[PDB]
Amino acid sequence: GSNRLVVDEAINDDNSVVSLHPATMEKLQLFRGDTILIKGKKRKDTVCIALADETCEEPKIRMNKVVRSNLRVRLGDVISVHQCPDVKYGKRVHILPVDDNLFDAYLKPYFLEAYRPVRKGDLFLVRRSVEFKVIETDPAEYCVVAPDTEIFCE
Repeated sequence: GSNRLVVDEAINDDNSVVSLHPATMEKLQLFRGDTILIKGKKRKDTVCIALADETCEEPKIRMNKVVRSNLRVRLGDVISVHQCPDVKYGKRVHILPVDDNLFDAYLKPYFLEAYRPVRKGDLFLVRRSVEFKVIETDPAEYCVVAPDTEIFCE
């Protein structure tokens, strides 16, 4: 059908997850847990994991604040989504602590077996809680974090 969706508040705060009514999912030929590149404003864009959600309105998409900012979109704006099958797991992900191993007393937990999707330039949070700017990825665009991925930053 249409690939444009009206932004809405998320109940789940996982910075890697957006939610879509299950009709919307199937109209876009998405499966639970797939990876979609959602296009935002100022030509920003991110990769997320798509969960189905009966509480989400069809012409909408539930996404948390960390995503919103990464897409620079307010509650009530209009994103577009895309199938992103070309993604593979990662090798070198560089993560600069924005606010300025104890580095990995926050970061290793957040990525442990989580298999989270990363895009060059994202900002994200880990619960005290810290923000992190992925300033380097191995495919230079987007990559997932397998248990053999290198988080070679403080």
